Amino acid sequence: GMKRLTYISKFSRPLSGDEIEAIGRISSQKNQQANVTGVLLCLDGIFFQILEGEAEKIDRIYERILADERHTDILCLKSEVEVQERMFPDWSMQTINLDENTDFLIRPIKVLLQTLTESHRILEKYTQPSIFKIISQGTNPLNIRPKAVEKIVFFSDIVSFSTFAEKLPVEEVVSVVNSYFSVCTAIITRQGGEVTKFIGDCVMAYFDGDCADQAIQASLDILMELEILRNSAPEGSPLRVLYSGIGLAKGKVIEGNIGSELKRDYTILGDAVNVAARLEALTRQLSQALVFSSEVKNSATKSWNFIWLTDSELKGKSESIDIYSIDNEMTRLEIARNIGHYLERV
Amino acid sequence: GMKRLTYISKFSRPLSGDEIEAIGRISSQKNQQANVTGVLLCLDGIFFQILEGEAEKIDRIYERILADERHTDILCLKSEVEVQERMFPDWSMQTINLDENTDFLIRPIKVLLQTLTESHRILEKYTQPSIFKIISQGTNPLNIRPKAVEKIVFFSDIVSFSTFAEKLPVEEVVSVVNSYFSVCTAIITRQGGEVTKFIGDCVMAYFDGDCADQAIQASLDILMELEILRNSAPEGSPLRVLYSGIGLAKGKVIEGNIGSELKRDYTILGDAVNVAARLEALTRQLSQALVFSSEVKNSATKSWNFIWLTDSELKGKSESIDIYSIDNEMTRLEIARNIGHYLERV
Ligand SMILES: Cc1cc2nc3c(=O)[nH]c(=O)nc-3n(C[C@H](O)[C@H](O)[C@H](O)COP(=O)(O)O)c2cc1C
Ligand SMILES: Cc1cc2nc3c(=O)[nH]c(=O)nc-3n(C[C@H](O)[C@H](O)[C@H](O)COP(=O)(O)O)c2cc1C
Ligand SMILES: [Ca+2]
Ligand SMILES: [Ca+2]
Ligand SMILES: [Ca+2]
Ligand SMILES: [Ca+2]
Repeated sequence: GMKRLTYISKFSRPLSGDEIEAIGRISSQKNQQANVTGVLLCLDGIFFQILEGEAEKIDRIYERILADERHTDILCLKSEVEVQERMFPDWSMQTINLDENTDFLIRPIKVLLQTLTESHRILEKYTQPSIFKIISQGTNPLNIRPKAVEKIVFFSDIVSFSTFAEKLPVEEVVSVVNSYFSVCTAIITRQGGEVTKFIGDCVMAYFDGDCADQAIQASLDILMELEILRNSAPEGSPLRVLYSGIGLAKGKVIEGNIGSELKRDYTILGDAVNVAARLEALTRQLSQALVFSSEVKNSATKSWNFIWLTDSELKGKSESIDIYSIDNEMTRLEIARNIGHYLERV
Repeated sequence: GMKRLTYISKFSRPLSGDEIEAIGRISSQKNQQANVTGVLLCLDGIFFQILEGEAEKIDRIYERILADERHTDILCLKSEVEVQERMFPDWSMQTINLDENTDFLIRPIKVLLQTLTESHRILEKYTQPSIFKIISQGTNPLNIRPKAVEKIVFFSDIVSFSTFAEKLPVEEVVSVVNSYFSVCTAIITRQGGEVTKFIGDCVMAYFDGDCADQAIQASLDILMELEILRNSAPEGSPLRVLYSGIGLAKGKVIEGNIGSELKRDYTILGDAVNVAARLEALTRQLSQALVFSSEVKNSATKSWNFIWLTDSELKGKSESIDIYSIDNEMTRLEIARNIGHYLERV
């Protein structure tokens, strides 16, 4: 059946009007051979494209388009599955270069398009990466039916964050937290997790319920990167005393259209506050940078060097759960007093 | 000096092409008298408008436009202060009805505009209301300089949320949490607070540091509305056993461009996790639906019926703070066992 994608992208490099003409002419030739139709517009370094045709052919062309080095920041705004008729039946690929168009009525429209796209790019930064994935799969996020799914939940925090905020100017605190968040988000994403929110200095993320190995690997990689960061920072850098505690648990997450008219969310983990606070307490109490429950340990498939540490309570239920870590050089209140002294004289 | 606003809105009711023509012609006449210029476009029940002129005149016209009943859901996409020249010097108000336009090149552009606007409306639901306010004030949220500001922080949660998730189908859990979030968000917003995030079943919100009375009033109103909700729900409704604990504290919030390339936030309250967990523990330990610190109590100006309850620790620092509530009929583990029995047989 027929599929129609709409996406926007950014010129990765300046492109002349003749290069854009060539892109359109090659696309028209290739699309004609594939029975694909659509339209390509450019304006001030932005591409807009609509492609329609057999789902199979569309997905293969779009993969090729994703790899084309001449644009970047590809965002699919809309994916329509089960499309009934073509919008552009006579256009294998029609190319409309708006930079070159001087028509009277199109001038205000170009301003509007530019403004909508730019506002769209701002909003893209402040939205959960996971809404865009639902869109790309062809569903309106506001119309998802609720579902409960087991996840591995990741929480990490900054040791003695309050000391940073007390001892450094706000711009330096923000530089520290942004380095932290950048390290965590990059590694979690590369291991297939999704960061769902920042709660103060705490990063909250999900992994699929059978992806314990990926969650553990991501945790170890974060610890290794922070060690590299502390060692390699300039003399006197506040980054030298950036440490993190990480906890992993298993939870039942609800996915759906959650919230109010004023604010929506895609997912809810009930009592997230309490699980995170209990895991931060464990990492301090055990002086262990990584702790996780037996449920996480039992969902793993690789032969990790597990070490049993203690019993604890993670959910408000009075169930006593075994807490494990990984026994390696990395993982092998203390840090808080060191933090303050160092930050005092930098 | 000169200001230029761009906004989109939705037809509140169907409007004929002649009514849109009349809006444009009255606007052109009024704007000419005010030395304001711009353009108005409509497409499939959406208005787009750009207005430019003296900041003073622009703000007064825009107020009038906000009150016009013929459209709703006004969203300012861009506000430019210190505008150097006019984009539409010869158009007091030019009206472009895109529904009526059959031009060859404009047809794909209408599709694109529709898709950008619709995707924009989805993203609007999932974004902090506060980014839109920064935009309306004429600043790019990604370019704000970091600032530390004292706030009253509000945390509320659902008593025994886990029992709902254990005993009810997921669609009913979502209906319960959405009723909760809707009540909280409406009342906090009406009292001038901003909801910044949902953390599981916990609502996190800010009030200005000298707006303790508004935070306390909002808390009391939420408790009163939940009581009305429990009493007025259908027989057997899970809403009959929806209860909330609320805690208020004072904190130093950092506002700025926080996060990573993959995910941004506007504000960070360090150790938010720990303050919220400690306040939920207080509401259960004291069997009091509303607790707040002495700092909140001392920031209030009205003659509230304060009652001292206990000492507690809210920040990880070993400082012992007096905890207060309000002594009234409303505010005057217990509920958890009742919850489970009721939900068991509904
Ligand atoms: C904005 C943009 C849109 C494109 N659209 C199409 C298209 O619709 N169809 C197509 O075959 N190639 C399109 N291309 C080019 C592909 O990325 C690729 O370069 C081209 O199809 C050559 O593919 P090949 O590796 O099979 O030779 C587009 C490229 C860009 C930058
Ligand atoms: C989409 C839309 C755009 C409007 N734009 C303008 C405008 O640019 N200038 C203006 O004076 N009135 C504009 N109006 C109408 C005002 O809302 C208001 O009805 C009109 O200015 C009459 O104002 P009055 O109360 O002073 O008579 C617009 C109305 C709508 C629905
Ligand atoms: Ca912390
Ligand atoms: Ca045990
Ligand atoms: Ca709770
Ligand atoms: Ca005391």
